[PDB]
Amino acid sequence: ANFLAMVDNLQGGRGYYLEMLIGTPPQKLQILVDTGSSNFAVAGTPHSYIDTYFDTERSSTYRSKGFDVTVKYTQGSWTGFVGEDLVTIPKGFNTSFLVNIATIFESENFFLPGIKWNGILGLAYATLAKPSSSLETFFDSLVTQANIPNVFSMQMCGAGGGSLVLGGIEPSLYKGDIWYTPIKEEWYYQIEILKLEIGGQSLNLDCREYNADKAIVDSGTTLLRLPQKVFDAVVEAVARASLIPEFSDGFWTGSQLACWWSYFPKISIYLRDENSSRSFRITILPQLYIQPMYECYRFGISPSTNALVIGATVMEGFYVIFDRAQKRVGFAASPCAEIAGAAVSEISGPFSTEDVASNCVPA
Amino acid sequence: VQLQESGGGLVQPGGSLRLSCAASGFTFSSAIMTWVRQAPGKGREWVSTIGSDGSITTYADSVKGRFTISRDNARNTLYLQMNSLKPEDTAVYYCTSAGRRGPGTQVTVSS
Ligand SMILES: C[C@]1(c2cc(NC(=O)c3cnc(OCF)cn3)ccc2F)N=C(N)SCC12CCS(=O)(=O)CC2
Ligand SMILES: [Cl-]
Repeated sequence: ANFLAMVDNLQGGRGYYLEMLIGTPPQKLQILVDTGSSNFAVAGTPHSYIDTYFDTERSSTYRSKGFDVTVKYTQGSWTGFVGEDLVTIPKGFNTSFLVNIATIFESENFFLPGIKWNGILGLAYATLAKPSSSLETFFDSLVTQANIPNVFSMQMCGAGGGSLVLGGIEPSLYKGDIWYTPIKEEWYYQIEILKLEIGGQSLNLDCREYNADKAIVDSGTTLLRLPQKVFDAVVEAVARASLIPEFSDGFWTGSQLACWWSYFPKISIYLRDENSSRSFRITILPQLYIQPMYECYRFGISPSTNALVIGATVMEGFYVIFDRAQKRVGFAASPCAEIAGAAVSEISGPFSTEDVASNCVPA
Repeated sequence: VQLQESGGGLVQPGGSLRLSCAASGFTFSSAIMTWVRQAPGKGREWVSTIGSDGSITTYADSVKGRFTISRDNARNTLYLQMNSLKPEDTAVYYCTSAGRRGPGTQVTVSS
């Protein structure tokens, strides 16, 4: 593997996608990088709202497993055949790897109009793979077949393309220190949030509220999704801290835009260090969570029915190291996360964890 | 996903072994199977991968022409036929599938 060749290998607020060549001869697809799922799933049939798809009949090396997979959720669905084929990633590798592949033949609201990508690369753990955890994940195939370490890292530069470095850490994608937080459970990239701070003022909440259901790092979620109680506290704190006349109720919930930066507060998320007595904060400036769409803006944070999702809103500010080998998630500030000659994110530490509980994940 | 390797041993240069790996606790007939090797003080090295039906096989350039991967889905067994062995082939050979691995079998080649 060549880590320098993986710099700028993603194309981008509708997702970051990697060019992947599938089958014999190779068919070029554009595949969404998703750290919150574990299946390699692509478009199989000729569907509306997409340019191209993976035709299994054109691949001589394709082999069907003889079974289907179905994923159920509230706002849609997708069904596909499970098979096996050779895959290469041009920007990073120069040899093919045998992987599992789901080919989507029917789906509800999956492929949206005006989206460039036509599949998803699930980079989370075997636990989440469908129909079961025995279906070898793409990254597990890659680690084993490509002789790379069990580590990848991701940088998103949309707010400033991006980079998915498969096998390690590229030193040119960051400056300063990498801070590591432990992976509490290996399914999603679940990490422990200790505190949320708005304009230097902590939310007066139990730290279990941040990890109610789970707190995860997900490149396949657009916004910073917060549980309803945490979301209402953040909105109240941002509204109070903001100098201006109040934002509308519709702005907070995402129904309407705000049209027209020192007037808006910083938002910091404290994460436990590998030493449990210490923590570090990942901080986003207003430029990351008041997102351009008279210039009109949308609120980059949304309410969640279940989990606290550290989505693209936050990941845009940081080079994120998914160190599966050492059971930890690294964070460093992205040099590309810069607008109008000003850094739109910060990282700092250490901070004490003496006031907070030893385990903020409920059990 | 339970895996247990066997068939390794001490051989001469130009020798031969036939590794096996018994599988249980999962649908072996639907699983991609891969042999990996690891020697002390050396990097982890992929040997060969075989698809679930056995028709698609891939090999590392270091073993191409000399080693052959195969499987018996009816018997839940993966194989590696090893020919023309040399001292550089000395390692623990283990089978892996879906992020799990077996403890492996020692292959030693020496004069
Ligand atoms: C596979 C999926 C998914 C994600 C996306 N993402 C984007 O569309 C996007 C867009 N922009 C992003 O960032 C900004 F660039 C980031 N993700 C699409 C389809 C999916 F099926 N992945 C996620 N991490 S959560 C939604 C989910 C899994 C949970 S479930 O099955 O209930 C619904 C599907
Ligand atoms: Cl598999």
